[PDB]
This record gives sequence, structure tokens and C-alpha cells, in this order.
Amino acid sequence: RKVQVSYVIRDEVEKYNRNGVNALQLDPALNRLFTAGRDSIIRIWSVNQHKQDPYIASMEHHTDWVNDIVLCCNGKTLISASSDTTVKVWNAHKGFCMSTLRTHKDYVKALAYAKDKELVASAGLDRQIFLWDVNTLTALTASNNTVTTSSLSGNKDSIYSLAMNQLGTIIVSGSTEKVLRVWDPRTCAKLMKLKGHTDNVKALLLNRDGTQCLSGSSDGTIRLWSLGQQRCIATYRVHDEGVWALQVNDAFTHVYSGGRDRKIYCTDLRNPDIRVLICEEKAPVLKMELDRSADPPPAIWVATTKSTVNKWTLKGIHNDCTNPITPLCTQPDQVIKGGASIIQCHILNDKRHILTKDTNNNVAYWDVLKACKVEDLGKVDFEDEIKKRFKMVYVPNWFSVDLKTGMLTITLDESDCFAAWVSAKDAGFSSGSDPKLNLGGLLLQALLEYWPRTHVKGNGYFQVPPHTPVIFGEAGGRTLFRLLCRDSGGETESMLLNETVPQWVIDITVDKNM
Amino acid sequence: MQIFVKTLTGKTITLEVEPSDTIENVKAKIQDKEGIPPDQQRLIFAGKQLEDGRTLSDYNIQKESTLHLVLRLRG
Amino acid sequence: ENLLPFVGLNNLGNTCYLNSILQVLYFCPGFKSGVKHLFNIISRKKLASYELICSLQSLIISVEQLQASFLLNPEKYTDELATQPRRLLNTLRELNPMYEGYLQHDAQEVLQCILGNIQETCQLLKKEEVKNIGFELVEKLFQGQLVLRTRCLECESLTERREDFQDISVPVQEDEMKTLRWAISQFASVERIVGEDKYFCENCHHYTEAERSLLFDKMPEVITIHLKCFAASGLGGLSKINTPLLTPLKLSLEEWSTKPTNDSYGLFAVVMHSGITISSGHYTASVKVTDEQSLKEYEGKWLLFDDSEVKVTEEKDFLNSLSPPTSTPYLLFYKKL
Ligand SMILES: [Zn+2]
Repeated sequence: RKVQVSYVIRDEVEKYNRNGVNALQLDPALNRLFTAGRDSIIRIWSVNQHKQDPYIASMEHHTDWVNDIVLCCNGKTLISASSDTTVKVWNAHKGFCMSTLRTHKDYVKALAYAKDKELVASAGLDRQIFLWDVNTLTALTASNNTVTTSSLSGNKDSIYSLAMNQLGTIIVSGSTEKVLRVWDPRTCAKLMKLKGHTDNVKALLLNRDGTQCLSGSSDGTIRLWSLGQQRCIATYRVHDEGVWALQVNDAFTHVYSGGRDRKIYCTDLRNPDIRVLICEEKAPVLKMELDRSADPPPAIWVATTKSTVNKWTLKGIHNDCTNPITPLCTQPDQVIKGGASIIQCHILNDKRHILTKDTNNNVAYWDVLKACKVEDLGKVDFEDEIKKRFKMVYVPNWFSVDLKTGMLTITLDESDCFAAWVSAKDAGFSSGSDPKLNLGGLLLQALLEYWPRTHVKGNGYFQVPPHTPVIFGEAGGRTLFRLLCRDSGGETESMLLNETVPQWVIDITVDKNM
Repeated sequence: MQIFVKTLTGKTITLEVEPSDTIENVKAKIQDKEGIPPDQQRLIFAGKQLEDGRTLSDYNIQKESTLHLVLRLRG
Repeated sequence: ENLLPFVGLNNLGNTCYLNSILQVLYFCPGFKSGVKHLFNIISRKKLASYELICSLQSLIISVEQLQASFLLNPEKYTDELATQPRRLLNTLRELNPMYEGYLQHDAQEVLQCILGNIQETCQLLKKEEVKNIGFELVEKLFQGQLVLRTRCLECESLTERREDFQDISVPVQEDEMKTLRWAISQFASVERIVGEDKYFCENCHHYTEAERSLLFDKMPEVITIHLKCFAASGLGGLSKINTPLLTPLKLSLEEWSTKPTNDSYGLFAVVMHSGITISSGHYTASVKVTDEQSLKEYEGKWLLFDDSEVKVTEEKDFLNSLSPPTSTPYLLFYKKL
């Protein structure tokens, strides 16, 4: 369809999450925690209570929410699922992206993993479920090795969760259709339809031999299923609002649940009515990852809509009450600190500067043309600061801003990218002459300044920061190709740019003509 | 802001607008999405039919406000 | 020769759009009594909305008098029994100059203009009285309270908007036969918003999938159903849909209500349009007699008002023409039982 150019205004290193965390993976051999950030960055942390700075690395390739991650191959390989419609394959030890799968056509929401087959599956809002052989994915070229997919059909609505068993013999999807759908991943054959839930199902777990399934649903219930009988064998109503996250011990006898009501419970499957409040988190729980160092898990890591990630200890579980008031725990055992998200954005009348407000009520002033921050203004009044900087000037709209990652993402579209002519003098530039500059055209040239095909470097008036992410996407989300501005001179990047840069950008950046 | 529009089939579509946008802008955005001429459109908000020349803030239309699209069955 | 005691309405030059809804308003339960009360308040205290109330009382009395003139000695009249509503047309021309001339117009649009102006009168007289039931006229007869629920499927936050409504804008076909149950469900039932048209969750700060539902909260005495008997392709470009819905006699909005009720509504009036295009056509009305003076030979039958003309059609014979043709339904009026 119609191809948009975007870029992110940010620092070269974003040490802290800038948004909530969608998913968690624990490498037990290296004591490393992976977080899948809503800020589009995956980060590796050390979980040694020794280290003063648990940050290890950021893995920067996605353009939107990272919704799920799966550590494969004894921690060598990470696979990620994002709202940018892609699945990416990472070297988890060195922290770089190796391949990008683009078979999904909407937000990819869930990943599933069959350890014994090195099989992963992806599913999203497009109602598709693709199956991927992990050993098959490392494809350097089209002759030595083309990656191939296999997919399942039947989902009548957007898929929100997905699980496989360890043996890779059962796969289950959860969706807004309120039925769980089951296939054999080996044959892609439909096996059964599990009916019972009255709302979306965002959490799924299978036991080791794929004979029982636990589902967590926005209707507030947890349901246990027998796959041999194709029926529900127990329903648990331990939450007040939607259940979004489930974990289970190795024995498949205690289930840990969390969701919108922020409360996290451990409930015994053999005696449902006895449930224990482990803690109440500070924000809706999105995902939980048990620490499995010991059979009775010593701790549980919890991801929420906040940028902080808390580890809660479990030492002291040996109750009676069905609706406990007092949480078992009150303070996290470890805390990985997060940063603020930009939650409000106003484009000024000059169509050049932006005022932001973040979750700390801090206000900043940015230069869209130079792709950078200008000054932090502290905790001033946001609307009073807007009215204070009002200038009676009209410039046609020529970009759009989005806050989906918590950082500033600027998008250019062919329809209005070239709408804003300004004079060199009023834009603060100097060569001398004072001709008329097109803002979108100069920016496009700065974004592709390192692309050799644009040479005869840059636009002659300003540069963007070299680390600026440059994104080529389809209208309404779907990323085609993403690179950093400085990397355009690469052999891989120049080939991929030639394949992805739309002719309406080529016109300005290559042919040098409006 | 994002407003809702109930089309002739009963299907809801979203429109990105601003409070200072005139009703003519909204009808032109519906023409972009539904191919219906603006002079042939009739838009109801909470029982009140919108008039050209006025803006969305004149009718106190906010985010998640629903406009109902109909036509003029002249007889 | 076989003349009827019910009064028609002269066509003054493409004014069947006005005559159709006026004949429906006359037969609405509280309308006649209500405009008399609003006339009696303006007659005490005190142009614009006041003139519209007087014009409405001028016509209603003119219709009531002409019927009494016929019931006294019907041998005075031959093959016609109708009155002209010129004062109401002139005030409407002053309220909206589009009604000037003699062009064709939408019946729903003129009903909205009349009811909306009467309500402005009620609210203007509420202020002039309180500064020093009647003014509840439009609100208890035709107007209802709607509840539009939007639920982000990401965070499951459910926001709400209360909007008033006087009719229920309803689709006729999808783009074999669709019932009215289907059609109201297209309006009110859950509608998932997905794909290249995603809801923007301000809490999530992200485009998300959403579930939208509309619920009826406060319901009035008359439920108006406004059918969208037309569609567009983009090819003047627009077209009428001649095939209508399967129209029931009894209606209940319990399944789309905010709270369980046992209120059932009964169809009593239908406004129809005849023509292949939207640009022009012919409006008529059809009204069922229900509930007081010796005229009970007709109770249960359907009177058809075609401008100055008026017929009596049978319950079964009219009901067949209402569903799949000649004229096609455009408005449906139900009333509480
Ligand atoms: Zn949300």
C-alpha cells in the first residue's frame, strides 16, 4: 500500500524502559532477565543481587510494542513478536537481530515454544498462526537457505494468546471468539474446540504431556481443561476483573494468576477455595515469570503497565481464607527501575517545535526538524506553557507524531510531507542566500544522508543525530525496514533500502528534484 | 482526537479530527472513506443535526463522540 | 362518494413530506394534548418558536373542527375532506429557508426540525418561568436516552457516553431478508472495532481493538425507527434500497436495554416513500386507529393518508405491502403498551 517514512527522537542508549513491559524471559544459566518493552526495546538485565546496575544491553530493532518473547536453544536464541506485525530472530548472547519474519499482517500478540522440537509459533490480530522451525530460521541467503512457514486456520477473531506443550504435540489459541482452538502442530490438523469462557482469553498454559490446559480470561475466571475428554473440569473465580497472566509450578498443581485488579494469587488446583494473596502490584499485571531455581519457586518476576519490573519473593508459603486482605508480601525483593513515558504531545504553530508532558509531569521542548530535544522545562503547567509559546504564524501541516512507544516518533506521508515551505532566514539557516526551503524535503535528505545513492552528503543546512532510527513502514503500522541513520552506507542496508524506499522519497533524496 | 461515525450499513468507522474542524471538513473526511458527496450527507450528533460553517466544538463533540450518517430522502 | 370522517391535508407544492409526519403527530398519544398546554402558556405570558406552537394549534383545531363539521352533517362534503396547513409551512420557512419554494424534502428532516424547535420552546419557557409536564413534552413522547459503551480490548477500560435520541437510525441491508431484530442489533449490539480502523485508547496511549455497544436507558412513549433505505458505491453515486425489512407489530428493546424491562411497544404509524431514486419521490403516511368516540367500526384498521386523500386498508392487506411493493417504509412509529 502507501509507504511512510518515520524516525524516533531519542538518546543513543535508552538504559531504562520508557513504557510498560509486555513479556518476560529468564535465562537460568547466565542469571539474565529479558524484558519485552512497550517502548519497542528488549533489554537484558543481570539478576545477581550483587550488581549495582543490573542493566546489560538493549536490543533495538522493533518499531512498536514487543508483545511476546521466547528464549530458545539453551538461551542462545531469542524470538520476539511485535505490534509492528513482524517476528524477529535474535542472537540472545550478543544482542543483535539476525532475521525479520514479515508473514503477519497485523499486531503479533503471542508466541509459543516446544522445547523438545525447537519449534516456535506466532499469532496475532490477523487471526493467523504461523509455525517456525528454529534451526530452519538462521538463513544467510536464498540459495543456502530460504525460511519457510506453516500456518493454522480456523480462528474467527483476533488471537490474543497461544501455547504449545513441551513435546510439541498440542497447540492452543485464545481469542475474542471465547473458544479455545486446538491443533496438532505436526500435521496442522484441527483437534477440538473448547467452549466455556464468556470473554477474551489472554493467558494459556499446557502441562508437559499436553493433556491438561489452563486458560485465563477477561471474564475473571481460570479454567482447567482435560484434552483427553475435550471438556472443562474446573472453573476458578479468584479475580474481580480480567485475568491477564498465568504461571504454574512444575507439578502442574499450583497456578499463579494476575490481571487488571493488580492482585496476584497462588491457588491450589486440588483445593480451589483456598487461595493466597502474594502481593498487590502498583499497576495492572501483564505477565509473570516464575523463578524455577527450586521446585517451590523462590520468587516470581512481574511485568506491568509501569516501566518498573519487580521481583517478588515467595519464601514463606507453607492457608484458610478465601478473600485475604493482607498481602503475603509488601515490598519487592528486587526492583528494576524504569523511566517516564511521554503521554501528551502538542505541535506548535510553527510546525517545527513540540511540547511534551511525561508521566513525571515533566515538560520538554523539541525540534522536529533537527530531531532532538531543545530544553527540559520541568513541572510547568502544560497548557499554560502552550499558550505562552503561541505565535501568530501559519505553516501547513507536514508531519504526524505518535507516542505509542513512550518516545517521540515522527511520521511523514506523501500527502502532506512537502506542504511546508519556509525561508532559510526564518528557519535559522545560512549558506550567502535566503531561498525557500521545504521542511519535509530537507528532513528526508537528512534521514538518508548516509545512503550512497543520494550522493553526487546531506542537505547542507542541518543533520539529524547519527543514531536516529529511520523506519520505512506501511500506513497503519506495518514496518517494512528499519535502520539507524548512520548505517545507510552498509552493504546490507543499501540493498534493503533500494528495495524499500518508495519512489516518492527517491524523487527528493536521489534525483534531487521537488 | 478520534470520533466515531456510524455509516449507512450500521458499521462504525473512526475519524481523526480536531475541535476547530468545521463540519465541512468532517463530511470531506467521510467522502475520503465512504465516497459520498458532502452536500448529500446528513450528520446527527445526539439528536442534533450538524450544520456547515460551525465547528465540532460548537456542538461539544469530543473524543469517542458518535456521529450518525444519513441521507436526504427527498419526496 | 364513500367519504371518510378523517381529515386529509392539501398538497401545497411538494409538501407531502410535511403532511406525512403531521398526520403521524396528530395521532401520537400525548402530542395533541401537549401542544394545547404549550399554547395555553404562550397565551398567558406572550414570532419564532411561539409562532410554530400557534401554527400547530391552528392546524390541530382546524383538523378537529373539519372532522366535527363532517360528523354533524356529512352531506355538505362530496369527494374531499382536507385542510391546508399554510401557517405551519410559513413558520418553517422562517425557521429554515430551505423549506421555501416548492421543492421536495426529507420527512425525517422536517420532523427533526419541528420536534427540535418545540423542545427549544420548552427549555426557553422553563427558564422564563423558574426565574420568576408541560415543558416535558418532546422528552416524554419521542426522546430517549442512549448509552454508548466503548471497551478497549487491551486494558479492558470501559468508557461511556450518554447521548439523547429521538429516532433510531437503522440499516436496511448489509454491504435473504433481514428482520428488524437484526437491524436494531446492527445499531445497538456489540460491534468489534479492529483492523485498519482501530480505536485509540488514551489509557494505553495506543491504537487497540475495541468492543462498542449502545444501550437504551430511558425510553419514551413513542419509539421512532428511521430506516437507512439507501446506500452508496462511489460511482449520482447514491441509490435507494427498495427492499424493506421484516417489520413486526410488537417490539421490545429489553435485549438492548440497560436494565431489564417488560415494556413492549406496538406499531401504529408508518411513513413511506415511493420512487426509484433519492432525489425525488412521494411521501404518504399510514396510521392505525386505537383506543374513543363512536367510530369503533374502524378500530384495528389502517388509515392511509395520501395528502388530501384518505383510505382505509385492512390489517392483513396493509401488512403485506409493508414487507416483501409500491411505496417503501422510511419511518416506523411504535408506542408503549
Ligand atoms: Zn486500552
